[PDB]
Amino acid sequence: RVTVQDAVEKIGNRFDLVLVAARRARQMQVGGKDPLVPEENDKTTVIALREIEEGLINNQI
Amino acid sequence: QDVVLGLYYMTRDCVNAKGEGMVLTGPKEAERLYRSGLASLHARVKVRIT
Amino acid sequence: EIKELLKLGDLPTSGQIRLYDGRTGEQFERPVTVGYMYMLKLNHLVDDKM
Amino acid sequence: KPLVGTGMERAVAVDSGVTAVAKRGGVVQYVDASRIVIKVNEDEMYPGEAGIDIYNLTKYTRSNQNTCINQMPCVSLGEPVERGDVLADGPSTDLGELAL
Amino acid sequence: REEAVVWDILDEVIREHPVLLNRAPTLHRLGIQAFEPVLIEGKAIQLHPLV
Amino acid sequence: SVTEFLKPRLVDIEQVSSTHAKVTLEPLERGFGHTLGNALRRILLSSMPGCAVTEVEIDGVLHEYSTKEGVQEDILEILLNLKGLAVRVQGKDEVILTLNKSGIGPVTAADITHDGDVEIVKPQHVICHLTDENASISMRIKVQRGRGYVPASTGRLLVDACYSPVERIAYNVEAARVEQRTDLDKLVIEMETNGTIDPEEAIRRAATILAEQLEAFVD
Amino acid sequence: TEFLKPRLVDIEQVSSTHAKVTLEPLERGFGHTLGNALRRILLSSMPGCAVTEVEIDGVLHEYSTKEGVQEDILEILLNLKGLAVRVQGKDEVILTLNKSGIGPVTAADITHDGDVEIVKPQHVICHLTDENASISMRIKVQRGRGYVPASTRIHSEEDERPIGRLLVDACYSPVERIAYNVEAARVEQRTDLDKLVIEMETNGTIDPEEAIRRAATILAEQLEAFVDL
Repeated sequence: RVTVQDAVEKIGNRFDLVLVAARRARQMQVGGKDPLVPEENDKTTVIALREIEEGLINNQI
Repeated sequence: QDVVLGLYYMTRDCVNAKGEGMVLTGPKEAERLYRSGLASLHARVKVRIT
Repeated sequence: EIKELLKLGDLPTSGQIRLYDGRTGEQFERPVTVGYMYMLKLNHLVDDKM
Repeated sequence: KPLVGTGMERAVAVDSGVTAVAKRGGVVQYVDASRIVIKVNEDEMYPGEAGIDIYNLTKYTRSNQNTCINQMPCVSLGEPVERGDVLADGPSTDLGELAL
Repeated sequence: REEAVVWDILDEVIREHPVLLNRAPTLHRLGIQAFEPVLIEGKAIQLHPLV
Repeated sequence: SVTEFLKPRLVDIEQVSSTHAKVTLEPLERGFGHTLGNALRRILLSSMPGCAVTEVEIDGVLHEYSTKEGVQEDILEILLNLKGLAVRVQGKDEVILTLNKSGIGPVTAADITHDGDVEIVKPQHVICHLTDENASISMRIKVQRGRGYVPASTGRLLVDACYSPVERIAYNVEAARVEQRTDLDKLVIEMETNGTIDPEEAIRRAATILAEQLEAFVD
Repeated sequence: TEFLKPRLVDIEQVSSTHAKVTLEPLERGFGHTLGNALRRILLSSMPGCAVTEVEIDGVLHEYSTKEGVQEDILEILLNLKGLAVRVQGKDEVILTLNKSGIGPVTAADITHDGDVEIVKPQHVICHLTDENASISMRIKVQRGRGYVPASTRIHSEEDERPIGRLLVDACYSPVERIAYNVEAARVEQRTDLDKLVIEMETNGTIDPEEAIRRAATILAEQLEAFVDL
């Protein structure tokens, strides 16, 4: 997977999707949390985008 | 340019061809008909479509 | 005069030949030009630029 | 050789000075892809001379653009040659035709 | 030393790290684009035909 | 080395349907992905043996040209739709079956007189729809054993025969690599088949057909 | 089910290098299917025998020259690359060569053996051109298959070869072109039985009566993975 539009359906500003995907990927890489989506050893780059697909992320979290 | 050349060639109609004028149940047997060399690609046909 | 030379060889004067694809041995549709162009390697070869 | 050319190759390859060209007529005395040496005939010799034109060929050497330039013989031992015949190919030539 | 492991590592490093290709001049935004790389034996950059 | 060329293992059966699968091999020597992919293709699509509908006799017709009433789609379509029926014939060259149905509604291959000697491997195949209070139709369907796909070139209605069960087969070759080279081929074979035979076994049948040719040369 | 199986009924060694072979009868399509498969296998995978290193007495690298010889040492390597020989039950062998006195040098000058057989004695290595001139060299041959360029080979050897060896690129595959053709033939009073003809040009080290069976064998064992699934 690569095209992020379905995540942009959820974060309706596209800039906020980069700020949110970075924040969440940092909670994984740096903050030591782990994903609510099943990871496949993807990069956090892709995991965080795959966490928007589960519909369970916004910049409240 | 080459992609469109190929698609032009694939979709022309040539009024004489091998296997021209028969009736088929779908693309898949259209392909079997082409690949086995039984029908020419720009031959006229009728098919069921969906 | 090119045709005349190709006729003196035992060659096809259309200049074109039918070819087959070595991935399957299928024939190509319509002949294609085949012959001896002259080609130069230019001094812009890649490992000198990568 | 290019199979299709214009007949200008017979001139560019000679006048460009890079093929080694027989200064006087004679017969090939020896060849070894480094030297070619010609027993010039007495109809074109100068009277006090030994009468023998060596041509020490340039072998593998950098061009100003780093391509190599090794000259190679086109003659055979005992072969006759006439003034202005190509004795040795240059780079990009054969039998004295240009051949890029 | 380019040891036999390093490629299996490399093909894990790169496994989805976008790389940015741009020609020059680059008149307009479409003139820098990112692609996922896939490894090649040669020395040329294999670009996609439509792009 | 000199006679121990690399051999694949199936990397996956990669199955997406009982009708279609994507059997993939790795590694193959350079260029063998065609030499086997296409070779098995040309076997599979044209020289697999099997059984298919070959001729039809609907009640009282000389040519599917006659659009007999009571049926929604005309006889040209019933004729091709009956080509659509996949069938298994046990031990016989040609077998005739009878079909009839009555009442307003569809007709299905489940309504055939099922001999048990023959299996209609997809009963739920709709044949036509009926269109009057008195609507009923009765027909003889001939099924025959044969090989490949044979066109309509050769009251009976003739039809092309689909003896080969492969609906489609396609293949690709693609880059694969080992620890020191990437000039080797992967092979992907994709095929889709009419339900008479499962594809991961149809290919094992086809590999046998091809192997049997070589049996007179292999040392 | 009515499949006729082939036998390799006939062969014509039209030259010491070129031959025809025929496989007969075949069903529908199998004339094409084998016809191309065997061509593609014969070109890729027939094993053969190539020169692989050369050591010449007084030379130091490919680009040098030898006094009294008509070729740059490089064009000697370009000549030996084309030399082809059989070897009997060996993975490699070393051939010595010696010549002196003016004139050509040809493969007939190699120190012959029972266990090496050369396809064309007249293939020429250089000329000598001076009365006292000489060359002596130790040509090393290896068996193999496909093509292996010396640049990857020395990167595969991983010890450092001595000064004064020359390396040549390896081109083992012994068949230079293969053609196939399909036609109907008299058997069983019936039509559409293909006489496959395969006809071939080679470096001269092998005979079709091996080659087609070896190609069929390679195919037959590669194909095992598809029945063993």
